[PDB]
Amino acid sequence: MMQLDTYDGTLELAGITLGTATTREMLIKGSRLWEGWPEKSDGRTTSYRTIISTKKEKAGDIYIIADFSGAFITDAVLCSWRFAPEKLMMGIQKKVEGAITKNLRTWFYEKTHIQLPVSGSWGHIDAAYDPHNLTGTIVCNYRSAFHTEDEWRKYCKRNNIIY
Amino acid sequence: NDHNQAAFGRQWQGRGIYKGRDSWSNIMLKEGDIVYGGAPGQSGFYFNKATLDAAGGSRAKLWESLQVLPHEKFGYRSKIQAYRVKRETIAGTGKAISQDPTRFGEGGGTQFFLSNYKTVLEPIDKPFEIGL
Ligand SMILES: [Br-]
Ligand SMILES: [Br-]
Ligand SMILES: [Br-]
Ligand SMILES: [Br-]
Ligand SMILES: [Br-]
Ligand SMILES: [Br-]
Repeated sequence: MMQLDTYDGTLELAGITLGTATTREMLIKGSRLWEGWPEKSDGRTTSYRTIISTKKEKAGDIYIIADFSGAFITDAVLCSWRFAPEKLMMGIQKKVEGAITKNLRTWFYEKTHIQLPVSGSWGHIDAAYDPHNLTGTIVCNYRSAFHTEDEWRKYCKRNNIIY
Repeated sequence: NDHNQAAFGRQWQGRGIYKGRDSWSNIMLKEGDIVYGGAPGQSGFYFNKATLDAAGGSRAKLWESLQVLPHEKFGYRSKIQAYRVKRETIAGTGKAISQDPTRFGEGGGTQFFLSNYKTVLEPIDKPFEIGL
Protein backbone atom coordinates (compact mmCIF):
# COMPACT_ATOMS: atom_id res chain seq x y z
CA MET A 1 0.00 0.00 0.00
CA MET A 2 2.57 2.70 1.07
CA GLN A 3 5.62 3.70 -0.96
CA LEU A 4 7.75 6.70 -1.34
CA ASP A 5 9.90 7.42 -4.41
CA THR A 6 13.08 8.90 -2.87
CA TYR A 7 14.36 10.22 -6.27
CA ASP A 8 11.34 12.52 -6.91
CA GLY A 9 9.43 12.79 -3.61
CA THR A 10 6.19 11.01 -4.70
CA LEU A 11 4.14 9.30 -1.98
CA GLU A 12 1.53 6.67 -2.80
CA LEU A 13 -0.88 5.43 -0.13
CA ALA A 14 -4.48 4.10 -0.06
CA GLY A 15 -4.69 4.82 -3.83
CA ILE A 16 -3.79 8.53 -3.33
CA THR A 17 -0.70 9.97 -5.10
CA LEU A 18 1.05 13.00 -3.60
CA GLY A 19 3.86 14.33 -5.77
CA THR A 20 5.36 17.52 -7.09
CA ALA A 21 3.16 17.51 -10.26
CA THR A 22 -0.07 16.64 -8.36
CA THR A 23 -2.74 19.20 -9.00
CA ARG A 24 -5.87 20.00 -7.19
CA GLU A 25 -7.94 18.20 -9.89
CA MET A 26 -5.74 15.09 -9.60
CA LEU A 27 -5.88 14.79 -5.81
CA ILE A 28 -9.32 16.19 -4.76
CA LYS A 29 -11.47 13.40 -6.30
CA GLY A 30 -13.33 10.03 -5.81
CA SER A 31 -15.78 8.99 -2.98
CA ARG A 32 -13.12 10.19 -0.53
CA LEU A 33 -14.15 13.08 1.75
CA TRP A 34 -11.65 15.88 1.27
CA GLU A 35 -12.46 18.86 3.40
CA GLY A 36 -11.04 22.35 3.53
CA TRP A 37 -8.63 22.51 6.47
CA PRO A 38 -9.15 25.35 6.99
CA GLU A 39 -12.16 26.22 4.87
CA LYS A 40 -12.17 29.72 3.51
CA SER A 41 -15.85 30.91 2.77
CA ASP A 42 -14.69 33.05 -0.23
CA GLY A 43 -13.72 29.72 -1.80
CA ARG A 44 -9.93 30.46 -1.52
CA THR A 45 -9.28 27.11 0.25
CA THR A 46 -5.72 25.87 -0.30
CA SER A 47 -5.27 23.13 2.37
CA TYR A 48 -7.36 19.97 2.53
CA ARG A 49 -7.71 17.07 4.96
CA THR A 50 -8.66 13.44 4.34
CA ILE A 51 -8.80 10.60 6.85
CA ILE A 52 -8.00 7.04 5.65
CA SER A 53 -10.06 4.44 7.54
CA THR A 54 -8.03 1.26 6.59
CA LYS A 55 -9.15 -1.97 8.36
CA LYS A 56 -5.52 -3.29 8.25
CA GLU A 57 -3.44 -0.48 9.86
CA LYS A 58 -2.44 -1.22 13.49
CA ALA A 59 -1.59 2.46 14.11
CA GLY A 60 -5.17 3.54 13.27
CA ASP A 61 -6.77 6.04 10.89
CA ILE A 62 -4.27 8.10 8.82
CA TYR A 63 -4.77 11.89 8.78
CA ILE A 64 -3.44 13.60 5.63
CA ILE A 65 -3.31 17.33 5.03
CA ALA A 66 -2.29 18.55 1.58
CA ASP A 67 -1.41 22.15 0.68
CA PHE A 68 -1.66 23.78 -2.76
CA SER A 69 0.01 26.90 -4.29
CA GLY A 70 -3.14 28.75 -5.08
CA ALA A 71 -6.92 29.17 -4.78
CA PHE A 72 -9.53 27.82 -7.29
CA ILE A 73 -7.36 26.73 -10.20
CA THR A 74 -7.70 23.10 -11.24
CA ASP A 75 -3.91 23.10 -11.97
CA ALA A 76 -2.54 24.54 -8.68
CA VAL A 77 0.44 22.28 -7.66
CA LEU A 78 0.94 20.60 -4.28
CA CYS A 79 3.61 22.48 -2.29
CA SER A 80 3.53 20.36 0.92
CA TRP A 81 1.75 17.55 2.69
CA ARG A 82 1.87 15.74 5.98
CA PHE A 83 0.39 12.61 7.49
CA ALA A 84 0.28 10.43 10.56
CA PRO A 85 -1.67 7.47 11.91
CA GLU A 86 -3.91 8.33 14.88
CA LYS A 87 -1.95 6.31 17.46
CA LEU A 88 1.35 8.04 16.65
CA MET A 89 0.13 11.60 16.00
CA MET A 90 -0.74 13.11 19.41
CA GLY A 91 1.39 13.66 22.50
CA ILE A 92 3.85 15.96 24.28
CA GLN A 93 7.40 16.10 23.01
CA LYS A 94 9.59 18.82 24.60
CA LYS A 95 12.49 18.96 22.11
CA VAL A 96 12.73 18.85 18.30
CA GLU A 97 13.66 15.16 18.58
CA GLY A 98 11.87 12.82 20.96
CA ALA A 99 9.56 9.84 21.23
CA ILE A 100 6.83 11.11 18.90
CA THR A 101 9.16 11.81 15.97
CA LYS A 102 11.24 8.63 16.67
CA ASN A 103 8.09 6.47 16.72
CA LEU A 104 6.87 7.99 13.45
CA ARG A 105 10.19 7.20 11.72
CA THR A 106 10.09 3.59 13.13
CA TRP A 107 6.57 3.08 11.82
CA PHE A 108 7.39 4.56 8.39
CA TYR A 109 10.53 2.39 8.14
CA GLU A 110 8.45 -0.76 9.03
CA LYS A 111 5.94 0.21 6.24
CA THR A 112 8.34 1.27 3.42
CA HIS A 113 11.98 0.20 4.23
CA ILE A 114 12.79 3.94 3.95
CA GLN A 115 14.72 5.57 6.80
CA LEU A 116 13.69 9.26 7.04
CA PRO A 117 14.78 11.89 6.46
CA VAL A 118 14.96 11.88 2.65
CA SER A 119 15.55 14.85 0.39
CA GLY A 120 16.80 16.17 -2.97
CA SER A 121 16.32 18.96 -5.43
CA TRP A 122 12.56 18.26 -5.15
CA GLY A 123 12.14 18.86 -1.39
CA HIS A 124 12.50 17.26 2.00
CA ILE A 125 10.50 14.64 3.97
CA ASP A 126 10.93 13.93 7.67
CA ALA A 127 9.02 13.27 10.83
CA ALA A 128 8.51 16.55 12.70
CA TYR A 129 6.67 17.81 15.76
CA ASP A 130 4.25 20.75 15.83
CA PRO A 131 4.67 22.32 19.31
CA HIS A 132 1.59 24.49 18.89
CA ASN A 133 -0.75 21.59 18.22
CA LEU A 134 1.13 18.88 20.17
CA THR A 135 1.15 16.64 17.12
CA GLY A 136 3.78 14.78 15.14
CA THR A 137 3.54 14.05 11.45
CA ILE A 138 5.60 12.93 8.45
CA VAL A 139 6.08 16.30 6.76
CA CYS A 140 7.00 16.98 3.13
CA ASN A 141 8.13 20.44 2.00
CA TYR A 142 8.49 20.48 -1.81
CA ARG A 143 10.62 23.10 -3.60
CA SER A 144 7.41 24.98 -4.54
CA ALA A 145 6.77 25.68 -0.83
CA PHE A 146 9.76 28.10 -0.95
CA HIS A 147 8.97 31.45 -2.57
CA THR A 148 12.69 32.42 -2.90
CA GLU A 149 15.84 30.59 -3.87
CA ASP A 150 17.63 31.93 -0.81
CA GLU A 151 14.92 30.56 1.50
CA TRP A 152 15.39 27.14 -0.17
CA ARG A 153 19.22 27.25 0.07
CA LYS A 154 19.14 28.31 3.76
CA TYR A 155 16.64 25.54 4.52
CA CYS A 156 18.92 23.04 2.74
CA LYS A 157 21.91 24.07 4.90
CA ARG A 158 19.88 24.05 8.17
CA ASN A 159 18.33 20.64 7.37
CA ASN A 160 21.40 18.82 5.94
CA ILE A 161 20.03 18.55 2.35
CA ILE A 162 22.65 17.91 -0.37
CA TYR A 163 22.15 17.44 -4.20
CA ASN B 1 12.62 30.86 35.26
CA ASP B 2 16.03 31.99 33.76
CA HIS B 3 16.48 30.00 30.50
CA ASN B 4 16.91 31.31 26.97
CA GLN B 5 13.30 31.20 25.96
CA ALA B 6 13.91 33.22 22.77
CA ALA B 7 16.26 30.49 21.56
CA PHE B 8 13.68 27.81 22.45
CA GLY B 9 10.98 29.56 20.41
CA ARG B 10 13.39 30.00 17.51
CA GLN B 11 14.40 26.31 17.65
CA TRP B 12 10.84 25.25 16.84
CA GLN B 13 11.07 27.04 13.47
CA GLY B 14 13.11 26.52 10.30
CA ARG B 15 12.11 22.86 9.62
CA GLY B 16 8.94 20.85 9.32
CA ILE B 17 5.73 22.75 9.21
CA TYR B 18 6.85 26.11 10.56
CA LYS B 19 9.79 26.64 8.20
CA GLY B 20 9.77 30.41 8.50
CA ARG B 21 11.93 31.91 11.25
CA ASP B 22 10.50 34.78 13.29
CA SER B 23 12.63 37.22 15.26
CA TRP B 24 12.69 36.16 18.92
CA SER B 25 13.91 38.17 21.95
CA ASN B 26 13.89 37.59 25.69
CA ILE B 27 11.68 39.71 27.90
CA MET B 28 11.05 39.50 31.64
CA LEU B 29 7.36 38.97 32.34
CA LYS B 30 6.27 40.42 35.65
CA GLU B 31 4.46 38.63 38.47
CA GLY B 32 0.74 39.08 37.90
CA ASP B 33 1.04 39.59 34.10
CA ILE B 34 -1.77 37.96 32.10
CA VAL B 35 -1.21 36.00 28.90
CA TYR B 36 -3.62 33.89 26.84
CA GLY B 37 -3.52 30.47 25.24
CA GLY B 38 -5.77 28.11 23.37
CA ALA B 39 -7.58 25.30 25.07
CA PRO B 40 -7.52 22.39 25.25
CA GLY B 41 -3.88 21.46 24.53
CA GLN B 42 -1.86 23.90 26.62
CA SER B 43 1.67 24.33 25.20
CA GLY B 44 4.60 26.65 25.61
CA PHE B 45 2.95 29.21 23.29
CA TYR B 46 0.84 32.19 24.43
CA PHE B 47 -0.29 35.58 23.12
CA ASN B 48 -1.24 38.97 24.60
CA LYS B 49 -4.53 40.75 25.14
CA ALA B 50 -3.92 43.07 22.18
CA THR B 51 -3.70 40.04 19.85
CA LEU B 52 -6.82 38.48 21.39
CA ASP B 53 -8.82 41.74 21.03
CA ALA B 54 -7.69 42.24 17.38
CA ALA B 55 -9.33 38.87 16.46
CA GLY B 56 -12.78 40.32 17.26
CA GLY B 57 -14.16 36.98 18.55
CA SER B 58 -13.12 35.00 15.39
CA ARG B 59 -10.95 31.89 15.87
CA ALA B 60 -9.81 32.01 12.21
CA LYS B 61 -8.71 35.65 12.63
CA LEU B 62 -6.91 34.78 15.89
CA TRP B 63 -4.99 31.76 14.65
CA GLU B 64 -4.21 33.41 11.33
CA SER B 65 -2.73 36.35 13.25
CA LEU B 66 -0.49 33.87 15.18
CA GLN B 67 0.24 31.73 12.05
CA VAL B 68 -0.96 28.58 13.85
CA LEU B 69 -2.46 25.85 11.65
CA PRO B 70 -5.66 24.03 12.56
CA HIS B 71 -4.91 20.89 14.57
CA GLU B 72 -4.76 17.86 12.27
CA LYS B 73 -7.61 16.13 14.24
CA PHE B 74 -9.44 18.84 16.17
CA GLY B 75 -9.11 21.91 13.88
CA TYR B 76 -8.75 25.44 15.21
CA ARG B 77 -9.22 25.72 19.01
CA SER B 78 -12.45 27.42 19.98
CA LYS B 79 -11.68 28.14 23.67
CA ILE B 80 -9.20 30.61 25.16
CA GLN B 81 -7.67 30.41 28.65
CA ALA B 82 -6.23 33.36 30.49
CA TYR B 83 -3.12 32.66 32.60
CA ARG B 84 -1.40 34.66 35.29
CA VAL B 85 2.43 34.74 35.69
CA LYS B 86 3.31 33.38 39.18
CA ARG B 87 6.71 34.97 39.38
CA GLU B 88 9.06 37.11 37.31
CA THR B 89 10.12 34.87 34.46
CA ILE B 90 11.81 35.10 31.06
CA ALA B 91 9.66 34.64 27.95
CA GLY B 92 10.64 34.53 24.33
CA THR B 93 8.61 36.96 22.29
CA GLY B 94 8.04 38.58 18.93
CA LYS B 95 5.71 38.84 16.00
CA ALA B 96 4.33 35.80 14.23
CA ILE B 97 5.01 36.93 10.64
CA SER B 98 7.53 34.69 8.88
CA GLN B 99 5.26 31.84 7.67
CA ASP B 100 3.65 31.60 4.19
CA PRO B 101 0.55 33.86 4.39
CA THR B 102 -1.59 31.70 1.99
CA ARG B 103 -1.22 28.66 4.21
CA PHE B 104 -0.80 30.15 7.68
CA GLY B 105 -2.52 33.52 7.67
CA GLU B 106 -1.02 37.00 7.34
CA GLY B 107 0.17 36.96 10.96
CA GLY B 108 1.16 40.03 12.93
CA GLY B 109 0.13 38.78 16.38
CA THR B 110 2.41 38.88 19.41
CA GLN B 111 3.55 35.47 20.59
CA PHE B 112 5.28 34.33 23.79
CA PHE B 113 7.16 31.07 24.42
CA LEU B 114 7.75 29.68 27.92
CA SER B 115 9.13 26.15 28.27
CA ASN B 116 8.34 26.32 32.03
CA TYR B 117 4.63 27.08 31.39
CA LYS B 118 3.44 24.14 33.61
CA THR B 119 5.05 25.63 36.76
CA VAL B 120 5.11 29.42 36.12
CA LEU B 121 1.58 30.06 34.76
CA GLU B 122 -1.65 29.75 36.74
CA PRO B 123 -4.92 29.50 34.80
CA ILE B 124 -7.34 32.26 35.88
CA ASP B 125 -11.11 32.30 35.34
CA LYS B 126 -13.20 30.07 33.08
CA PRO B 127 -12.24 29.39 29.50
CA PHE B 128 -14.09 31.43 27.07
CA GLU B 129 -15.45 30.63 23.76
CA ILE B 130 -14.63 32.31 20.53
CA GLY B 131 -16.62 32.10 17.31
CA LEU B 132 -15.68 31.05 13.79
BR1 LIG C 1 1.43 1.69 16.56
BR1 LIG D 1 11.42 15.36 24.08
BR1 LIG E 1 15.59 20.90 20.73
BR1 LIG F 1 11.52 30.62 -5.84
BR1 LIG G 1 21.53 31.79 0.21
BR1 LIG H 1 6.65 32.70 2.71
